[PDB]
Amino acid sequence: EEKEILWNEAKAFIAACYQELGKAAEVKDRLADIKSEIDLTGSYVHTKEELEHGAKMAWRNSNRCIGRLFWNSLNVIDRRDVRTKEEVRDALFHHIETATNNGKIRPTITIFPPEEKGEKQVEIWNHQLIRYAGYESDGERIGDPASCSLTAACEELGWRGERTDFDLLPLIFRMKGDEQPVWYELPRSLVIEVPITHPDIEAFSDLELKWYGVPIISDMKLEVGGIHYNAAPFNGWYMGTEIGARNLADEKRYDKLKKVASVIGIAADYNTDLWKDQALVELNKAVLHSYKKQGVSIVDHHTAASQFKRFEEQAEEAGRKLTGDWTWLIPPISPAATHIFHRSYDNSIVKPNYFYQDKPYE
Amino acid sequence: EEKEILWNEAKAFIAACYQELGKAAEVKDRLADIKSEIDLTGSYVHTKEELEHGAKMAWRNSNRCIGRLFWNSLNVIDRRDVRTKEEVRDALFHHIETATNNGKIRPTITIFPPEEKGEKQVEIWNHQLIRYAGYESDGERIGDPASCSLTAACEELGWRGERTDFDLLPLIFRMKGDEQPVWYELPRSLVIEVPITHPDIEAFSDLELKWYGVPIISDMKLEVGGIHYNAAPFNGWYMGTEIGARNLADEKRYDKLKKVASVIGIAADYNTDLWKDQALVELNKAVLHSYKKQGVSIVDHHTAASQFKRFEEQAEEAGRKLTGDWTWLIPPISPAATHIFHRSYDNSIVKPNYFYQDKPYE
Ligand code: HEM
Ligand code: HEM
Ligand SMILES: Nc1ccc2ccc(CCNCc3cccc(F)c3)cc2n1
Ligand SMILES: Nc1ccc2ccc(CCNCc3cccc(F)c3)cc2n1
Ligand SMILES: C[C@H](O)[C@H](O)[C@H]1CNc2nc(N)[nH]c(=O)c2N1
Ligand SMILES: C[C@H](O)[C@H](O)[C@H]1CNc2nc(N)[nH]c(=O)c2N1
Ligand SMILES: [Cl-]
Ligand SMILES: [Cl-]
Repeated sequence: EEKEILWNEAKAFIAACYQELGKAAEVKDRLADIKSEIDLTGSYVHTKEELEHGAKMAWRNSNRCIGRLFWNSLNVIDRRDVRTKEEVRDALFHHIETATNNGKIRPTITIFPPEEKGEKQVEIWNHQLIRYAGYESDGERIGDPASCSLTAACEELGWRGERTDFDLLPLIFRMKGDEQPVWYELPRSLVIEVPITHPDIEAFSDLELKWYGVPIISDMKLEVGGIHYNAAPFNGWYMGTEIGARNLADEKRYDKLKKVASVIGIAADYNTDLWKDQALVELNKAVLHSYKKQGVSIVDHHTAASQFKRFEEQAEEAGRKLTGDWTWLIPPISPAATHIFHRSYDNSIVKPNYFYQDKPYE
Repeated sequence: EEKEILWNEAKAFIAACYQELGKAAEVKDRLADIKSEIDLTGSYVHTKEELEHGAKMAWRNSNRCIGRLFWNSLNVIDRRDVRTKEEVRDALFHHIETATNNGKIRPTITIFPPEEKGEKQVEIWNHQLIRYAGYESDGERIGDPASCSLTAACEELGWRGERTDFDLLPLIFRMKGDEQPVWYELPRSLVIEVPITHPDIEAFSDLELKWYGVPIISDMKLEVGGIHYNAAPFNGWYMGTEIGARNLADEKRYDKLKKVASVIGIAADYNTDLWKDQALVELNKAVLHSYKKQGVSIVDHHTAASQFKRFEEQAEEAGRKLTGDWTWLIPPISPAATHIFHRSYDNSIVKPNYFYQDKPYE
């Protein structure tokens, strides 16, 4: 059944891909080559053009993503040539550097060799290339709780964190044939971080909050025409609410709202005072202000929604069906102030696309 | 097919209703009476006990309602005896009075005679018993845009609004046999209104905002055991966000956010300043403060979500499946600060329940 799934997915992808690229006349012959390659080898190899456009289509089909307007400008790096862990490490180092671009973030994806028989060539353990460690023991909570299990796994492998609230996790990945992953400490010269200050409230720096500049998600599987790219880290730039309304605000994350309320000088005693809401707004204002001040790309949820509206309009004009996940598209701050809140979206899964996969730790 | 639908729905309701009331031994005999009544008359008549508990179950099954913890304390008024429009008018007047309760709102439902052959005995045109008129002509927008079509229909019937932003619509309903509805101006002594002031910002009263005290929804159909109560107005108390985040804030409603920003002294020029978010918070703080100050019941979205959590816990303990609409349960202000945002709900329709029905105007 494996092979038929591959062949059926391949036909659908190549057709649609070549239609979009104005290469419709080449479909018939290309499908022939693929069909032979599948019978003879068990799989097929994408051209540079198919891979690039495939990763772009996958972004375009990501139902939960509000930033999809810019799907066609994705920078695709083909690293299907890597064979050694040093090559993987250097490819990951390069991705961080070129995506960061001194603060003017370039949306980028680096694509490593795909699974063969469901056998991974490269297996990346990090959720994001840059992420903070988390610790929990005897009631003592330090760092990012969302990283607790990966942190513990890294410390099994010889690594040790300084146990600040902002320890950078090392890169950690496993090569085909090795039983254990290797880990590499991040060169700090590659990592841009932003200290959180407030435009009007000087005391906000007493919180000593900061966040990293570029979210580089590295544990999702890119699927293109039946081929499973389990290792393909990608990045955009942040929407402010991701940091201010969730990462720093969630009770199961950094849980900073009570401390925010204190430094902005409001009581945190009564629900009817809406102190959490007010604290959320000021923290989110601080996040946008700080990134802007440092010259690191970021977008606010209002602008992002306006861009997404243009994505919707572009889709209808191009004659493509629009898919989306309403529950993820609405921002966690003032959702009813965006157009997204006031319409519905079809949540059907279209491929190419990015998917969750099981964690090798846990 | 009509009759079988009635009989099948009746069996399910009476069984569940009598189980909950500890009257399980009475089901068999009651179903017999009903079955005969249906064959002979084409319908059946609920006991006072069935009607009361039926309306409570219907509230309990309302997927979109965050206030369901208090389902069992609903005050049920049986007005299946009414036959004249004066009786309907006086029943509606009484509902407003007893529900308002001098500000200490009592959740109440008044139940009028049900449809017979799908033929309505009483047909209420108002969306809510107390609601503001809306006008639109030659670019001139006045009042509540959501009331524009009903307002125009009322003005066809001899009524005329003063064209303030807060004209009270008259009660308007039609009796079986009449071709046109009648309308009755609301006695102002029955209507509690709350002027919107801010706890810290004196200039907020320059906006001259106000809202009515009690939301009494009067255009939904109550369905209980196959019986269609198309006329059954009900009320709770407001959650603040309904007024501050939607009614006064939506661009297609009162659209007050730019004026709010001005009186609270912030610029409304840049998305990155998050001025809409800040204006939303202050407006919502003002709404809660004002209602509290006037001694009119209201709940904030944080308290309401905490109550809903207890509803969830109560359901599991009672062995009842929980249903809900995530998209409606999350508040439009700081939704991620509530537990609701972080779990999922089954949106299956369970009866008894309240349903939309077609507008007789439009
Ligand atoms: C260019 C800037 C971008 C912005 C502002 C943006 C914005 C967002 C946001 C806010 C989320 C929700 C994340 C969460 O709540 O955890 C999201 C989800 C997502 N975005 Fe984007 N995005 C961008 C670029 C990209 C790129 C380049 C890709 C991949 C090529 C991508 C694919 C996705 C995917 C797959 C998800 C869902 C992740 C999940 O289900 O956990 N986005 N995006
Ligand atoms: C006791 C105070 C109550 C509170 C605070 C409350 C809260 C809410 C809120 C905030 C909504 C969303 C409304 C919207 O966004 O338009 C809602 C919807 C609803 N509530 Fe409640 N509610 C209460 C009592 C009741 C009662 C007494 C009933 C009926 C017996 C009821 C039935 C419903 C229904 C049917 C909806 C959905 C309306 C629709 O789909 O348009 N609620 N509730
Ligand atoms: N700005 C962007 C762009 C692309 C993105 C793609 C994926 C995600 C998901 C981030 N994962 C959040 C998360 C993952 C695991 C645990 C946890 F608490 C939180 C965010 C993006 N954010
Ligand atoms: N506090 C409560 C309690 C019960 C409720 C039941 C229904 C509704 C729905 C209110 N209808 C909103 C609406 C209806 C029609 C047009 C429009 F713009 C807005 C609100 C409740 N609010
Ligand atoms: C299209 C979407 O379903 C619509 O805007 C809904 C979203 N969630 C909501 N939730 C509540 N409580 N009230 C509403 O009017 C809406 N509107
Ligand atoms: C249970 C629920 O689906 C979950 O909390 C979702 C809701 N919507 C979301 N939306 C975004 N953008 N990010 C999230 O992490 C979530 N969490
Ligand atoms: Cl993140
Ligand atoms: Cl309302």
